[PDB]
Amino acid sequence: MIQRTPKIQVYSRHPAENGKSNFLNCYVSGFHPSDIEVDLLKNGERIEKVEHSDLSFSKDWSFYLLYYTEFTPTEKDEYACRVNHVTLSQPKIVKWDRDM
Amino acid sequence: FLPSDFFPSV
Amino acid sequence: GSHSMRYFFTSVSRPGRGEPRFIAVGYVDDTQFVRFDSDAASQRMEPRAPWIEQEGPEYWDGETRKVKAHSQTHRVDLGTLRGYYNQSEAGSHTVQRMYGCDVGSDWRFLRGYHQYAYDGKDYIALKEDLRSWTAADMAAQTTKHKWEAAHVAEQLRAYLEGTCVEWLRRYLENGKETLQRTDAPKTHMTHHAVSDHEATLRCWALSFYPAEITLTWQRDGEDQTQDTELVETRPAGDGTFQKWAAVVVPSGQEQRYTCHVQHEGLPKPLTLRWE
Repeated sequence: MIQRTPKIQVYSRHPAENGKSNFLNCYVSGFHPSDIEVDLLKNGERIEKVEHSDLSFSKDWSFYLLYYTEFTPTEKDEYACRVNHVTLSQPKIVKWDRDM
Repeated sequence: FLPSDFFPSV
Repeated sequence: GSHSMRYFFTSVSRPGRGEPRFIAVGYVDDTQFVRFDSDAASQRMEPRAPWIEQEGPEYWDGETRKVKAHSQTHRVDLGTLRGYYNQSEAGSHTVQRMYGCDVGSDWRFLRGYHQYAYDGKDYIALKEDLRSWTAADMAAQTTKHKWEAAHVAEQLRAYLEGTCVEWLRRYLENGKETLQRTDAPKTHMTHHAVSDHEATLRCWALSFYPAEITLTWQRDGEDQTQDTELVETRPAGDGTFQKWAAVVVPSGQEQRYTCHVQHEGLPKPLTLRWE
């Protein structure tokens, strides 16, 4: 049946300044079915309090979810999102870049 | 504001 | 500006023990105002926007009542559909339904629509005349003949053209301060040196609402659809959206590239350059 892989974007709500709190977002969109695992990471370790939007979909029936957590960025701390879906053989991890 | 279930099943 | 009210229903079967997962979300333009999740504690329609929290218990009892009635209609559907597609009881399946109404800037009805899907593909949809149906598969055609007999289009039209647009106008004035307000994009450019002779020029549009935005790059006055990377509009997480458009520029010639931002809250579009 239809299986389309998630598009993934990891970014911040506000411009990323060190020492100032912000929200790390991971937006997964364009996938089908709805079953997806999305985790946010700080230096490899899984952030515990990660919330997300309520399931909604686009006009071509693909789903989208926004996962978020509060985080105060630093210059030395490395953050990333790990996403897993049936369409993936092994989880797609994408690193947070402050310029994207 | 929702409609009711005038939708029969498939 | 124009406005829309839409409802998105997602029912996913969990073959093995109980009931399906049923998610229902409601939106006025790009602002979500309510939800129902089959596995949530309350078992009620919950407020997801401040301006709807001020609604009556009667509203919340009516909407909780309708949305779970809607849940059960979809529960029967996943089985019936499985029958229609001669599928096993071992596999998980998904039904999606979306309906809504569009109102113009006069708050006078524009369009109505209802589309339904099985496993991420089209199943059946109401046409733009709010009278006829588009059946996809032969199974979808059996559903067409049922709904044709039960006069679903005649009932549905009255919803899209009547009580949808009415309650939408109501939401608009009740949540005026947010809903009727266009947040214009906060633009800015950045420049990263890709190498000694190339650079990415990235044009940003942040904290804007509604989600519609046309971010376009051009060179010397003509469009630059080539070497543009355009990401899809994303939520910032506070109800505004974000987007960027980037172009790879040969060094020393950034002056000829202009980013062009069109959004409902800009009287005239923005043209920003790098210098």
